[PDB]
Amino acid sequence: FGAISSVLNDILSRLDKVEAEVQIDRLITGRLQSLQTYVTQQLIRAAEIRASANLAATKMSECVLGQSKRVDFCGKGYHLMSFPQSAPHGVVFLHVTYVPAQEKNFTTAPAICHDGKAHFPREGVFVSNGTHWFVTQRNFYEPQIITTDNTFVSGNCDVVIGIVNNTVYD
Amino acid sequence: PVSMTKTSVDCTMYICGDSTECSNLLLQYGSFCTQLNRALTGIAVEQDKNTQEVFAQVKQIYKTPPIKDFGGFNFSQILPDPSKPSKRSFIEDLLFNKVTLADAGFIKQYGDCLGDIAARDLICAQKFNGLTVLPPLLTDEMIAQYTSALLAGTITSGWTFGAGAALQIPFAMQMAYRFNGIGVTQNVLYENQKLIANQFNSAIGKIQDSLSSTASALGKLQDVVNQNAQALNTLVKQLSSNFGAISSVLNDILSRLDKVEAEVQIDRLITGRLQSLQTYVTQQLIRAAEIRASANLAATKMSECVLGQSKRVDFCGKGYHLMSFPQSAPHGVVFLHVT
Amino acid sequence: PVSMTKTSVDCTMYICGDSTECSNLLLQYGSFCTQLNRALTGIAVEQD
Amino acid sequence: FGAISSVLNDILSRLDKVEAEVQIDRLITGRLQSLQTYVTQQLIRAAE
Amino acid sequence: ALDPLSETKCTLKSFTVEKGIYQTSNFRVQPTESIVRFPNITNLCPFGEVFNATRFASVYAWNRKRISNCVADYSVLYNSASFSTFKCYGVSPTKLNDLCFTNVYADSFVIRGDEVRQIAPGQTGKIADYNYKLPDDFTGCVIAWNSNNLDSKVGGNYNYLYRLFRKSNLKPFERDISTEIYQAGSTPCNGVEGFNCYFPLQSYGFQPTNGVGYQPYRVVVLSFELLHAPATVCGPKKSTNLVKNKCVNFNFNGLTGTGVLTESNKKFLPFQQFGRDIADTTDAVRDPQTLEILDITPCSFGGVSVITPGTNTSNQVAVLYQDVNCTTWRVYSTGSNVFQTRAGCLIGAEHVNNSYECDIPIGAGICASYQTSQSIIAYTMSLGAENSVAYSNNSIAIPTNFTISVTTEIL
Ligand SMILES: *[C@@H]1O[C@H](CO)[C@@H](O[C@@H]2O[C@H](CO)[C@@H](O)[C@H](O)[C@H]2NC(C)=O)[C@H](O)[C@H]1NC(C)=O
Ligand SMILES: *[C@@H]1O[C@H](CO)[C@@H](O[C@@H]2O[C@H](CO)[C@@H](O)[C@H](O)[C@H]2NC(C)=O)[C@H](O)[C@H]1NC(C)=O
Ligand SMILES: *[C@@H]1O[C@H](CO)[C@@H](O[C@@H]2O[C@H](CO)[C@@H](O)[C@H](O)[C@H]2NC(C)=O)[C@H](O)[C@H]1NC(C)=O
Ligand SMILES: CCCCC/C=C\C/C=C\CCCCCCCC(=O)O
Ligand SMILES: *[C@@H]1O[C@H](CO)[C@@H](O)[C@H](O)[C@H]1NC(C)=O
Ligand SMILES: *[C@@H]1O[C@H](CO)[C@@H](O)[C@H](O)[C@H]1NC(C)=O
Ligand SMILES: *[C@@H]1O[C@H](CO)[C@@H](O)[C@H](O)[C@H]1NC(C)=O
Ligand SMILES: *[C@@H]1O[C@H](CO)[C@@H](O)[C@H](O)[C@H]1NC(C)=O
Ligand SMILES: *[C@@H]1O[C@H](CO)[C@@H](O)[C@H](O)[C@H]1NC(C)=O
Ligand SMILES: *[C@@H]1O[C@H](CO)[C@@H](O)[C@H](O)[C@H]1NC(C)=O
Ligand SMILES: *[C@@H]1O[C@H](CO)[C@@H](O)[C@H](O)[C@H]1NC(C)=O
Ligand SMILES: NC(=O)c1cc(I)cc(I)c1I
Repeated sequence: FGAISSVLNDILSRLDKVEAEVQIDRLITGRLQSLQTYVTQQLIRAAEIRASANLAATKMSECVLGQSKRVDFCGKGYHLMSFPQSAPHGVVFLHVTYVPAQEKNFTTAPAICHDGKAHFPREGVFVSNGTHWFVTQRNFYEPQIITTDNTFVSGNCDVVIGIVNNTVYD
Repeated sequence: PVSMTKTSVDCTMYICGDSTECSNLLLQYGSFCTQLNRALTGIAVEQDKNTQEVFAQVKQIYKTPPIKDFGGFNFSQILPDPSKPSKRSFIEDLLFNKVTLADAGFIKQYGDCLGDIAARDLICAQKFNGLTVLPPLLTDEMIAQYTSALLAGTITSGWTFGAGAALQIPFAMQMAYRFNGIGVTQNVLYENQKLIANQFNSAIGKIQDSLSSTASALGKLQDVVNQNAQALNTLVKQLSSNFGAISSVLNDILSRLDKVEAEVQIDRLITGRLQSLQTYVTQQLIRAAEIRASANLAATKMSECVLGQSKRVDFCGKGYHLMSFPQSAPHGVVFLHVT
Repeated sequence: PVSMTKTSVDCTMYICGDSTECSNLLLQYGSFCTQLNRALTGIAVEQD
Repeated sequence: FGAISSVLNDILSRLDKVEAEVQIDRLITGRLQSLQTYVTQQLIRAAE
Repeated sequence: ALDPLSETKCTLKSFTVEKGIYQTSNFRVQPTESIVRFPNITNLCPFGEVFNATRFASVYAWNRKRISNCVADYSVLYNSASFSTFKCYGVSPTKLNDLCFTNVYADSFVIRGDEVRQIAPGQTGKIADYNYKLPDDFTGCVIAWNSNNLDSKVGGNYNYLYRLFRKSNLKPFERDISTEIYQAGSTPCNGVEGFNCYFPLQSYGFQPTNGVGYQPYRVVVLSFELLHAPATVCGPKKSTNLVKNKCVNFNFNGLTGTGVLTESNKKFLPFQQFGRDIADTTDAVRDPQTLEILDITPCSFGGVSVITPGTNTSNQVAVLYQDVNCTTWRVYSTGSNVFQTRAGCLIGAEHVNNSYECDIPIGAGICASYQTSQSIIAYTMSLGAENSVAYSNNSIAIPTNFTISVTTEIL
């Protein structure tokens, strides 16, 4: 730090009080600056660690204590649950999610015209297997016969773009 | 804002320039320069890390469908156009135009800075004083490609590509599902499909007009750019401080003083310039923490507003959130929140 | 907590008080006081 | 801060320009370091 | 300094380097030659007129002589001149031969042997207060030598006078030659000496048998400025030719440095010799001989990075010069493999047209990897797989199955 030596013992051994005072002052200033730099870096890293810990606490609240509907907050896919595990200076979250596997093409329609009225699924999507029209949930292919219980009527058939014609069978 | 300027400092060149005596005296410090460079390297790595988290959420590049039949909805304005040399959208072109970077590129040859241009060009002075700017790992074209892939996944598959295995769906049915999500029966979507498409197109045109006008509205990214440039220019300007020495120029001290007498002046100058570098690095660390928080928020918004429909109030715009569209911008991302 | 106390520093008054010789000597630094005041002004604006 | 006194008035009263210059420089460096530390801590607390 | 890999090893303070890219020191350019540029002056400085003068002035009426257009070769004083005191303040003595001095003034007088200590910037006493005061920021050299063999008389030499009883202390470099009667008491004088009224000037004794403290001493104070103005007094340094457009060490009127000198469009005013930028560095200089303005540019410029696969894997390295076309070049070593990516010239790495995941981030969309004969390969990194969503206005994709996926997040 600009002093004749970095060792206080050498300076005190070869210099008297007055001459060694300036060297010791230089060393003190340098080492105090080093300590201040270390403490500032520690403060910045502590702020970053605090942000990470706040995120971890939020994830434990929302992924472990409940089922989160936020996308990609508790893993990739539709979040089912999460399990915490302790780790040195941290937490590991095992995110059990639901991932669609085997997609299949289907012919769909926004609405179906039955008796001059437009019908809608109100829970899923209309699909066709070439000849007949069923209604199925969006995340899993479970076709069901289109009845009045899984559809609702709204207006006429001349307003919906893409409406198709299908006869409801008892 | 997503990322900030990545910088590197040659401490020997900044503190001592081309003086061998000053370099020999600075060798007694040693570890402080390494500490400063390690902090700067961490910041530079974190910048590309932030960019990767924000824009590389999906590792599966979906490019634009050719038909572009989305039930009256017009996305040719936020989708890329092949006519432009850069495959970026027109709105992305506006955003690129409205943010002015410090330098056009990241390579400035010695011949360009040779002569009187060194004293007039800020970048030339920064480079001659040991301050270098590192380019981002992801180019603007690559970020535009990531944004285009996200847009194509949102338009063609909706929310499914955010959970993997993008499932195609007609856009009208996707809008009906989103209407059901915001608590409105889907028939309202179908009975007013023309009106909703026209309103969306008009809002896109209003964004057009707002960005193409003299109003900037992109001050957040320009502030980051200006802050980095100001920090570098302040670092350059602080070399004129004497720090208690007889002069702020090492050459004058070495010319008028012998080794012993010049040693104390060079030590004072070294201490002052090291303090300046430490202050710059500390400010860069604080700004990098702020930029990292902003980039984490941007990544969360891309996950929850673009890859899905968020039910959090005022998280993806004002009103009941329907969807969002990402757009690349210099050192940032612009979210178009359709509510 | 939402906001903290907004502060400003007159570096010449803190370092030198009312000494003219100290002010003249401090003029050789100059930019560091401006940097400190710019950071403090940024904090004060961020509070509001 | 390594100076003979922490008061500028005492140094200016007992020392001439040349001799007091080094003491005032030491005091200026120390007080500038104190201000810089305060501003850095304020920046960190403002981020929090 | 053997190679940038060894520089990286020294920077990391280890003998092993992990895979990655590391910033090294900026591209250094060493000076090739050294040039000295002084104005052509042949006349020797009037050392005889100053130090060999037959008569010296009194301290209260100290003489000031201008020195200009001469070579300050003080070694000529070695043969005949012996100096008891020689103290320089604004300049180290050993540098006096390599410098040019701006406004040289020689102040000559004679004092007592005991009063020589009073010729200093911050001294008090009779001479320092009432006769001759040096400024606190004095730049120059004080020279004093015993002159008992010249200024002493057997009966007593009373021709040398000093000022006593002055009302106030003299300003620096101020001369007072008034002979008004000093009023010490409350009774005011009327030009007559008596009681509390004294003549302000008193003569030294200066006898050959006086003690060394009361023997005459001749004092010459040389005052000048350094490295700020044209200057016309220079040391005994021989000038060389002017070398331009090349990294050289330069000595312009005592101002030493290293850089490249180019012809400048700046128009210096007649009183200006040096030009300085925002950082107070000398970036322009007027040639003392040709009177032309030259811009000075630092030799070192450009960032350098080293890409390594890890010393445990291979000793091969690639070098990235971040401010260069691979269009001699500003490269430490060039051979065979040059790619010229954005972010600078890349030397020592092969280039392929394929795209892979990033391994070592070079930047600007370019990455590097140690791949197979193993070698470093530079490529454009891939953003991911490319496909098409089979979009249609009446087609949907619905999952017929599902996968229960468990993933780990570390915080
Ligand atoms: C989608 O919007 C673009 C505008 O960005 C439309 O292109 C405009 O078309 C009109 C006439 O059709 C021209 O007068 C404008 O100059 C065009 N603007 C451009 C090219 O920027 C485009 O027609 C719209 N798409 C549909 C299907 O209507
Ligand atoms: C609901 O709002 C829409 C849009 O704000 C209205 O549609 C506009 O109606 C005005 C007449 O008041 C026309 O001049 C505009 O051309 C219409 N816009 C479009 C895009 O068609 C609509 O009338 C309002 N009321 C209802 C019942 O829909
Ligand atoms: C320079 O001259 C001025 C004026 O002649 C001096 O100031 C005078 O000082 C005497 C006592 O020292 C006072 O009695 C007068 O009233 C002062 N007059 C004015 C106009 O100030 C001053 O002291 C001189 N400076 C030096 C260094 O000799
Ligand atoms: C005649 C006036 C010349 C003015 C020269 C100006 C600046 C050059 C500096 C110093 C020259 C005088 C040195 C006297 C002592 C020499 C060394 C010795 O013998 O111990
Ligand atoms: C659906 O059909 C398209 C072509 O029309 C095809 O590319 C796609 O793979 C099909 N999807 C499935 C799940 O088979
Ligand atoms: C469609 O499904 C119905 C009932 O599931 C079945 O009877 C019919 O054969 C199917 N048609 C085709 C083409 O698969
Ligand atoms: C899809 O578009 C075609 C246009 O060729 C149209 O004939 C058809 O009715 C549309 N179907 C739906 C469901 O919108
Ligand atoms: C459905 O029925 C309506 C009313 O008869 C008719 O106008 C329309 O063409 C029919 N659609 C199809 C696809 O046959
Ligand atoms: C000074 O004078 C002496 C005697 O006259 C002479 O020997 C000497 O060379 C002179 N020195 C100079 C520098 O003129
Ligand atoms: C000497 O310097 C003058 C400048 O005053 C210049 O005009 C002249 O050419 C120089 N002579 C030589 C021989 O360099
Ligand atoms: C190198 O210079 C050439 C001019 O011939 C220019 O085209 C190129 O852009 C420069 N290098 C880079 C990385 O831009
Ligand atoms: N990951 C890579 O970069 C890479 C991988 C393989 I396998 C082959 C090659 I050539 C490369 I350049």
